[PDB]
Amino acid sequence: GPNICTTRGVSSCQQCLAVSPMCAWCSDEALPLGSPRCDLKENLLKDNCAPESIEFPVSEARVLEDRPLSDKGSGDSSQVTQVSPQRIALRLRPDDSKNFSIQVRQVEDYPVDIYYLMDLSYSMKDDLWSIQNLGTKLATQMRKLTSNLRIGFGAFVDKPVSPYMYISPPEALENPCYDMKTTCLPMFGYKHVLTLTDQVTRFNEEVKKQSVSRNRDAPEGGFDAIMQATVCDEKIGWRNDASHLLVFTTDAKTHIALDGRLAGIVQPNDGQCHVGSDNHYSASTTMDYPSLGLMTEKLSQKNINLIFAVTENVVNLYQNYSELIPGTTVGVLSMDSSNVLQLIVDAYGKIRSKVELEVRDLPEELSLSFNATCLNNEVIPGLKSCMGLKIGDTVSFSIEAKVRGCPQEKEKSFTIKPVGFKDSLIVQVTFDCDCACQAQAEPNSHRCNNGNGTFECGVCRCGPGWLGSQCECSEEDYRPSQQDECSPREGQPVCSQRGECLCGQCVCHSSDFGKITGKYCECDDFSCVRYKGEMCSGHGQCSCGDCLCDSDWTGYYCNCTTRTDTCMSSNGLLCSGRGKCECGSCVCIQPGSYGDTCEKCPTCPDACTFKKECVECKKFDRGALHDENTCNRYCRDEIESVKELKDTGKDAVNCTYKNEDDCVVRFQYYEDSSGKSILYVVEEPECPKGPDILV
Amino acid sequence: FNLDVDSPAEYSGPEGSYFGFAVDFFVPSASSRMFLLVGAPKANTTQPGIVEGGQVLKCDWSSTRRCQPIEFDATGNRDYAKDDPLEFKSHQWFGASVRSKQDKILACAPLYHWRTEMKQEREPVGTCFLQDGTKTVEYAPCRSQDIDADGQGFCQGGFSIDFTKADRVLLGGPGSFYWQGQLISDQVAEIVSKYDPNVYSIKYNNQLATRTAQAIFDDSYLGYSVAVGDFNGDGIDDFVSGVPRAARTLGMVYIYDGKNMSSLYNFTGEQMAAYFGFSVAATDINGDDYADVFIGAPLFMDRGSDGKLQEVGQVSVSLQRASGDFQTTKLNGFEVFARFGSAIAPLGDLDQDGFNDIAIAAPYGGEDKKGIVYIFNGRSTGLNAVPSQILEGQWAARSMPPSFGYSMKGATDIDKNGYPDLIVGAFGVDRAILYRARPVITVNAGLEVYPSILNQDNKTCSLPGTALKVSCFNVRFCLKADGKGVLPRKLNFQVELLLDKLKQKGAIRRALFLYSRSPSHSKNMTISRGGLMQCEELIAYLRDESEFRDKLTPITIFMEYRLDYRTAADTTGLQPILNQFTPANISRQAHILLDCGEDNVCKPKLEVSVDSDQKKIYIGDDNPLTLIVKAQNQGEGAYEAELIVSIPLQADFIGVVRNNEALARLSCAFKTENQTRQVVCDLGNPMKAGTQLLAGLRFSVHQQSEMDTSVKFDLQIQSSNLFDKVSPVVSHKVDLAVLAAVEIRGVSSPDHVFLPIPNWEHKENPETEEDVGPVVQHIYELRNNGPSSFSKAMLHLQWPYKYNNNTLLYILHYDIDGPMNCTSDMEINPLRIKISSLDIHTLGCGVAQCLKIVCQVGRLDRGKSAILYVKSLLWTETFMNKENQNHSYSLKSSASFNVIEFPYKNLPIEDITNSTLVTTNVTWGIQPAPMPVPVWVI
Ligand SMILES: *[C@@H]1O[C@H](CO)[C@@H](O[C@@H]2O[C@H](CO)[C@@H](O[C@@H]3O[C@H](CO[C@H]4O[C@H](CO)[C@@H](O[C@H]5O[C@H](CO)[C@@H](O)[C@H](O)[C@@H]5O)[C@H](O)[C@@H]4O)[C@@H](O)[C@H](O[C@H]4O[C@H](CO)[C@@H](O)[C@H](O)[C@@H]4O)[C@@H]3O)[C@H](O)[C@H]2NC(C)=O)[C@H](O)[C@H]1NC(C)=O
Ligand SMILES: *[C@@H]1O[C@H](CO)[C@@H](O[C@@H]2O[C@H](CO)[C@@H](O[C@@H]3O[C@H](CO[C@H]4O[C@H](CO)[C@@H](O)[C@H](O)[C@@H]4O)[C@@H](O)[C@H](O[C@H]4O[C@H](CO)[C@@H](O)[C@H](O)[C@@H]4O)[C@@H]3O)[C@H](O)[C@H]2NC(C)=O)[C@H](O)[C@H]1NC(C)=O
Ligand SMILES: *[C@@H]1O[C@H](CO)[C@@H](O[C@@H]2O[C@H](CO)[C@@H](O[C@@H]3O[C@H](CO)[C@@H](O)[C@H](O)[C@@H]3O)[C@H](O)[C@H]2NC(C)=O)[C@H](O)[C@H]1NC(C)=O
Ligand SMILES: *[C@@H]1O[C@H](CO)[C@@H](O[C@@H]2O[C@H](CO)[C@@H](O[C@@H]3O[C@H](CO)[C@@H](O)[C@H](O)[C@@H]3O)[C@H](O)[C@H]2NC(C)=O)[C@H](O)[C@H]1NC(C)=O
Ligand SMILES: *[C@@H]1O[C@H](CO)[C@@H](O[C@@H]2O[C@H](CO)[C@@H](O)[C@H](O)[C@H]2NC(C)=O)[C@H](O)[C@H]1NC(C)=O
Ligand SMILES: *[C@@H]1O[C@H](CO)[C@@H](O[C@@H]2O[C@H](CO)[C@@H](O)[C@H](O)[C@H]2NC(C)=O)[C@H](O)[C@H]1NC(C)=O
Ligand SMILES: *[C@@H]1O[C@H](CO)[C@@H](O[C@@H]2O[C@H](CO)[C@@H](O)[C@H](O)[C@H]2NC(C)=O)[C@H](O)[C@H]1NC(C)=O
Ligand SMILES: *[C@@H]1O[C@H](CO)[C@@H](O[C@@H]2O[C@H](CO)[C@@H](O)[C@H](O)[C@H]2NC(C)=O)[C@H](O)[C@H]1NC(C)=O
Ligand SMILES: *[C@@H]1O[C@H](CO)[C@@H](O[C@@H]2O[C@H](CO)[C@@H](O)[C@H](O)[C@H]2NC(C)=O)[C@H](O)[C@H]1NC(C)=O
Ligand SMILES: *[C@@H]1O[C@H](CO)[C@@H](O)[C@H](O)[C@H]1NC(C)=O
Ligand SMILES: *[C@@H]1O[C@H](CO)[C@@H](O)[C@H](O)[C@H]1NC(C)=O
Ligand SMILES: *[C@@H]1O[C@H](CO)[C@@H](O)[C@H](O)[C@H]1NC(C)=O
Ligand SMILES: *[C@@H]1O[C@H](CO)[C@@H](O)[C@H](O)[C@H]1NC(C)=O
Ligand SMILES: [Ca+2]
Ligand SMILES: [Ca+2]
Ligand SMILES: [Ca+2]
Ligand SMILES: [Ca+2]
Ligand SMILES: [Ca+2]
Ligand SMILES: [Ca+2]
Repeated sequence: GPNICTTRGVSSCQQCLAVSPMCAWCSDEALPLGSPRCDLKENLLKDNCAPESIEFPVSEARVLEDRPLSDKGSGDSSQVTQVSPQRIALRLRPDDSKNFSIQVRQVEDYPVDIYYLMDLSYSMKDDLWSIQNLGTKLATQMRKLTSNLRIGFGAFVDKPVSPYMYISPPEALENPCYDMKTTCLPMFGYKHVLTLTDQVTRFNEEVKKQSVSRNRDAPEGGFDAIMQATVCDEKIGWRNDASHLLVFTTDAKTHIALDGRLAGIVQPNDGQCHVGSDNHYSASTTMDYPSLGLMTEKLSQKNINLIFAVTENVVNLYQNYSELIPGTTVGVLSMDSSNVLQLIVDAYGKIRSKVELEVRDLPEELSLSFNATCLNNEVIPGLKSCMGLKIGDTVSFSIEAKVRGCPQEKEKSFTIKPVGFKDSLIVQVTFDCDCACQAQAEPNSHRCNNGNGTFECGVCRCGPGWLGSQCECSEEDYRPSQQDECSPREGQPVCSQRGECLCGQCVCHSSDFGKITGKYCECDDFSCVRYKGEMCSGHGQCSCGDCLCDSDWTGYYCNCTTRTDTCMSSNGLLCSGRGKCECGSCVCIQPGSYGDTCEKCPTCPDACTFKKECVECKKFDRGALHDENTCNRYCRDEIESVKELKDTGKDAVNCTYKNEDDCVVRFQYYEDSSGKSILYVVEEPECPKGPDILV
Repeated sequence: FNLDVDSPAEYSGPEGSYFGFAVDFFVPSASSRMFLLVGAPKANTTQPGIVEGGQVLKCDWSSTRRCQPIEFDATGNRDYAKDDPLEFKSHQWFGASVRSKQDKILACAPLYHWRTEMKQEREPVGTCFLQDGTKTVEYAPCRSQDIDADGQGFCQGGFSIDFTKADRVLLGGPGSFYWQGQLISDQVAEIVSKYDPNVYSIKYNNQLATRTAQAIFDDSYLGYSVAVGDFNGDGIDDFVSGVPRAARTLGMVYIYDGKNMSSLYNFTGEQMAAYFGFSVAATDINGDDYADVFIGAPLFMDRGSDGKLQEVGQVSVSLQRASGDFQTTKLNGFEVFARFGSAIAPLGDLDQDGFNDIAIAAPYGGEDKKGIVYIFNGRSTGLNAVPSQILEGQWAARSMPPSFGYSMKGATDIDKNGYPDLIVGAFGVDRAILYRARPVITVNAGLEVYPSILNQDNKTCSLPGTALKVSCFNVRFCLKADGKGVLPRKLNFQVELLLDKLKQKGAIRRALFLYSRSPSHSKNMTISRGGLMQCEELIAYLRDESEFRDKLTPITIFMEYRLDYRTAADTTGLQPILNQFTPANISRQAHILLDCGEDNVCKPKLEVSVDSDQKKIYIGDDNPLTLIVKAQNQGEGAYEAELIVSIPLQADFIGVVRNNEALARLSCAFKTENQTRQVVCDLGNPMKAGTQLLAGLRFSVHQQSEMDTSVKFDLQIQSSNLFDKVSPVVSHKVDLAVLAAVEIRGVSSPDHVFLPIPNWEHKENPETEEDVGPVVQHIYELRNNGPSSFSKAMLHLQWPYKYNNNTLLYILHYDIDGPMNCTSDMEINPLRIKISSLDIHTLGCGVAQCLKIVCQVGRLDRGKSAILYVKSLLWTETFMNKENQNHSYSLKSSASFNVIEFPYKNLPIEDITNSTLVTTNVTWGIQPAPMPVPVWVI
């Protein structure tokens, strides 16, 4: 019987396809002006119309390339692979979807580039001194986490121009520091010193050649340096298959975009590279500082991990900036850079603990949905990101690509990849919403019966003011007949009121501030649900009173966002790991918790109860976390094992519990150990005492 | 929306001069003519030995787009001594900033450098020059004996400037006092008056200036941007200034008093690095005589649809209120990296609607990043956030971006017509463009068909060609047009009429005009002035019954109209515009006479009725409410019948229900044609006799406030019949209810204490927490989840203080969070134990000595809570039972509450009561193994 395809998609082949993925068409008058067009597929097939005629195109997602994921990183010969399918061909029909997956891996022994970009303001002279030892010292540590490593060097001290630099009050001051019994080199801006070599020894050599300059103004021009170190990838020499660390070390405030106007530098940062043969940033004195947005898109495009190695006095500052430049890390630097080694090492593990996908060149009318599988086989939906990982781990993501209608006659390609990774899934999209017989269709007057109309795919539409199964009655004065199976049941309604039943069909006379389609004047283009003012909350198109939502919108009203960042907290975890994200808002779970991200829970049990099951987990091989096999992931606090606790006058928290052996375990907890948390356990739990009188 | 973009006036300076970097109008009182002033800060001049001193150009509008430099200073550098310049003019960016008021014009070189008179320096103090006819004075406030970065050495005075009503200059010096920045203001009379060329550091008498501050405030750049306007009630223009690096690059906007340099208000940005303060503007956007503040933060990153940061720029819009509290809203750019908040230029009343307007520039936007200017119209509400026009940059880059919109000036009707015009500067291509506003006109179109219902039998008038008669009717259109400003009196309109609009689409043409015998007809009409509603009539006939078959559909008469463009313009081709919110067509409709009884007049009988699906609407949040409506016609056919459910616009309309075949799915739309508040649903054009309809209309009512006891909907059916054309009006109450799911819950942070208590021993008279026992926290939380709020409540804690005469849990201190006071019936911490640095089994207040804490809770709203943090120490002495060893004790406190008051004092309420108990179990764990008859020892 008449179902969806029948009521809507009986106007033509494209209309039939455009209705739904369920629909199919006939060819070459298989049932000559019989009755049923489109309907479904089995039904149409059941009505003889069968052979080279079905016209039922299925959607597809053929994998074109899927090399296996690698085991080693430095082990090449075979090109290193961290994303399991690399290219995948998608064919979608109109208003249709197909799903697929992508396995991302944090590969063991992956090579690493480390470019050291340092402030050389006078304050950094004692820093520079202790850095000479670095390099070979850094090489021996990285030896552990990686095999094939290479490092480089660059330095910055703001634009050499008339506000920041010592203009030239005397000429002698062009070589500054005359003011205070000493000597320092002139202001330079950005100076690339060492291209990324694997000859670690020469790092120590070049750093010893360096010397500091001086700046009148407190803030400095690091962002020129960060930008140029990022985009002059030929000069700096970043490899393709390797992790990129841009260690940015400063002890000062920083100039930002639009500051340059004071200097009379009114030209915006172009994003291009401008470090020539002299290895100096030649745009320095003519181009303005880059904006955070521009810094973000170039760091992302060249897969560079900006590490903020800043001093305590100015750490809050760069933490806030870091937070506006997602993916960036920040650590506390010493007054003399003693602790750089560990900051770099700590930063590396930071940025290889996480894996978030990216999407580039996504066709406008296409929309994607992500589920994340990152712990065991637990699938957390609406998530494209995963954290808490460690080198060797492989996560997985499930993707659903859905098209809305029938886009341009052109095969479009786009890319899904992890942030900072070389590897990527490339998705070739072809929109399959035209029938094979479309082109083989000549209307030109005749051929569609003894008249003048238009012809194609086993049926014909007659020209302006005619229609009819074959070709009859131009404009009423003839209508008086037919009647038509017009309204289902034939209870008298003509064509949903707004329309007149002619020639075995309807003439929807209305054109009421919009479109009006459907063979019984079924569908309104406008009469749709309202959230407040606009149609689909102003986030969707409408057809037969049904909202088709824009990308990143869901629900019947198209008012439910698919964003998760609003559910995120500075914690890192989603909804404070205490709730689920629904339309970019956390619905809090049973702990009696509240707040925008479920961060508040004054009536929650104390940390002790959550740490013990991880002590029992880690140190006793038992508990809930052990049974779910979530020990190794859900807690990377350093559990040490003391023989005694201490009234140390520090952040101590004595937790005691009776274990299943019936012994009283006691452990103190210690956070803010430089932004990280360790956990001490008394190695001698208190137990019952059986007869021990020398026996 | 009325800026002529076809033929704007185009001006250009020499290449590389940054011609257009600063723009303004020159409106001298000595002349009937007006000019425009373009700053060209990199322009070379004839000044001896000075490269790129920059200049300012006076440009003729009176045809001839040629520009002439204003000769401010034709001299090169002065000399401290021989072969030892006192100053450096080359590269001074003179013309980087340009403002004029009447005959006076101020221009500044914010990169002008100055050797000190103490040491050999090169300090960018900045200078300005004030001209008036031939008289020219130099105004260089920052060039004083305060001579380094700690002083005004790097001041760059003239970076931004402004004249006040009255006559007084505001000047921005963003480098003063270690780049804290500075505002300085001076009387124009004073500058000219006290000018002395033999003195480089002139001291003006009534100078107002911001002073140096603490070093945290360094590198803030006060005076980066500047604007003037009255904010401290009445009197004089006060000083507004952007401070872009303020508050850790959050940026700020300071406002100082005009009378003295006293602080009035500050604004602060939400996002660091976004340059909140780059640009500022003051102008009364809502026509209430109160200046309103606009703040550009052009590098702002809003959040995309994906959730990702994206640099689009943002403009803040703060509406001033007679109170003092500004009423602020935000306005985001439309393209990534097109710097939306770069320039905010008040236009005055661009369209003369009665409210001021404003132009906001995204100077690196548009396809081929040529630059865009968005223009936004003001309204009583505030600024209309949907821009009414987009001025597109025209010139492509030579190298540097053209930066069209980087500077702008409006508010000056440079030609005759009573509409302000606009200068846009494009310095990257050394151009400036004047856009001039077009005249706006309001038309009032009339349409009527005198015989509304057409009787096919009534064939009065005869058809011209033939010798027979037809059932004809009269159609009459009419136009009244008028508009403010200079515009012609003779207005030409091309009117077009169409019979049976919703039918010509493929189907038969049921009505035609008498003389043409066509459904379409044109008419070159020529109305004038304003008021004279000029008319023109036409008689249209109806076809013979003998076969247009449709007799139920209405015959919609459609009228549209268009202005003629060039026959309307002035001498230099300034064509007038129609009012953007005025439709250029109107619809009326006739219905063929069908049924209506022997008397030929259709008399309907319309009835409407509803019922309460859900009887309650709980106060304090949004609430879903659907009401079923029964509209029936028991009389004759009602033409254009439609239900008018007037809803209390504390409620919104979602839609008709399509979740039930028992209800009809009507065609509905919400509207408010001044004061009205209604959804209008179609009940059929001819709603035939006896046609009863059933429909569901779902809503959501927000009503959070304590207004009326109920909420009222009025509904009635209405039609276009001459008689009995409406139903009676029918009200429908809905009862507002109170509901406040209030809950109490508690916890004991150490829920247990194992009694092998480490490093403990008895102290005769103890001090410290260590000497008494471990800390036991008991947090108690009362939270109102429920939609409705409560205004008062009582909280009662019962605390197990002592068992027998032994002190169990000893309370050191309790804390409170939220609207709540508390009182303990016993002195807490009697023993003065201070340190902080932050029935055998169950022992409750039944069997134990009770310490009570009463608390008086204030108003808790939906999703809010009061919290009692009770910090106590366990009195170990006791549990070392000197009676004999031990036993497991469960120390239980309990807290109950009672809600006593609600803010909805005129509505059914009810006291809410509940309680919780939190427990701290003290046990040993480590306890004796088997042994027969011995005893214990200490
Ligand atoms: C809009 O926002 C802006 C800024 O965001 C606000 O502007 C600030 O307002 C503050 C409060 O009025 C101002 O601070 C005051 O400064 C004066 C004068 O400072 C001078 O003298 C100081 C010594 O007296 C000297 O600094 C020394 O002392 C400092 C102590 O703060 C030390 O930190 C420093 O190392 C120095 O040794 C300065 O250099 C100046 O020469 C002070 O008198 C004020 O003190 C007040 O408060 C203290 C509290 O401890 C009290 O004892 C005093 O009796 C006195 O009442 C205060 O510090 C600040 O200067 C100002 N900044 C700018 C740039 O304008 C603005 O108020 C705000 N307005 C609105 C509408 O919101
Ligand atoms: C106002 O009027 C002044 C004239 O006094 C103009 O100033 C000079 O303009 C020129 C051109 O813009 C400046 O440029 C000079 O070009 C040299 C490099 O270009 C050559 O090499 C490139 C290859 O890279 C070729 O493509 C090209 O054909 C050239 O052959 C520089 O090496 C020159 O350096 C000299 O100037 C600097 C300025 O700081 C000084 O250190 C020395 O004098 C040095 O010899 C030079 O830069 C030239 O600098 C300008 N002179 C100055 C600074 O006064 C302005 O352009 C003009 N502006 C306007 C708005 O009209
Ligand atoms: C998109 O819009 C729809 C409606 O236009 C929103 O759904 C509405 O949500 C309200 C408020 O929760 C629902 O009312 C009631 O909520 C209480 C919660 O205390 C619940 O217990 C009741 O059962 C009832 O649902 C209401 O049902 C619903 N409106 C209707 C009639 O559909 C939706 O929230 C919007 N999406 C978002 C989150 O933006
Ligand atoms: C701290 O000690 C107290 C005191 O014993 C514990 O309270 C007891 O909690 C248990 C488990 O929650 C309750 O058991 C239940 O008892 C009811 C009888 O009303 C029975 O129907 C259930 O099947 C169940 O056995 C018990 O009510 C309660 N004590 C009594 C006798 O009232 C508390 O749980 C302890 N907390 C810790 C740290 O475990
Ligand atoms: C992620 O998980 C959900 C499973 O809930 C997948 O699809 C949803 O499944 C059920 C019904 O089939 C409902 O919860 C939703 O209506 C479904 N979502 C839709 C409309 O697709 C979802 O597709 C999974 N994501 C991927 C890409 O695998
Ligand atoms: C500068 O002028 C303003 C008003 O124009 C003064 O503000 C008032 O000052 C008096 C005297 O201290 C106070 O009683 C008022 O309460 C102030 N008005 C306000 C802020 O409400 C200000 O004191 C003057 N300051 C200087 C530097 O003279
Ligand atoms: C019969 O129809 C004619 C039109 O064909 C009607 O005559 C017009 O009536 C309107 C008012 O209803 C007048 O304004 C027109 O001027 C009339 N036209 C003329 C002069 O013919 C008429 O009303 C109908 N029958 C009667 C007698 O009322
Ligand atoms: C007659 O004017 C109407 C408006 O009264 C026009 O219809 C649409 O109106 C919407 C706003 O309600 C505009 O956004 C559209 O531009 C209009 N659509 C069309 C078809 O242009 C309409 O322009 C006029 N009708 C015709 C076709 O002459
Ligand atoms: C007080 O709050 C309690 C919540 O503990 C409510 O009781 C709940 O509902 C039933 C019936 O009262 C109880 O049997 C359950 O134990 C409660 N559910 C739980 C455990 O969450 C009760 O409605 C309230 N009583 C008063 C006095 O208002
Ligand atoms: C899509 O859903 C899941 C992906 O997680 C997969 O199991 C299933 O095979 C896919 N189904 C289709 C439509 O092929
Ligand atoms: C930076 O640190 C965090 C992140 O935004 C927050 O506490 C605060 O906004 C910032 N602190 C400063 C520098 O004010
Ligand atoms: C259409 O067909 C008719 C036959 O009745 C013929 O007269 C006419 O010329 C044809 N029109 C075209 C397509 O040229
Ligand atoms: C309409 O008027 C114009 C004169 O402005 C004329 O050129 C044109 O011929 C007229 N059109 C008609 C309806 O004849
Ligand atoms: Ca140092
Ligand atoms: Ca004032
Ligand atoms: Ca106002
Ligand atoms: Ca206006
Ligand atoms: Ca004008
Ligand atoms: Ca009648």
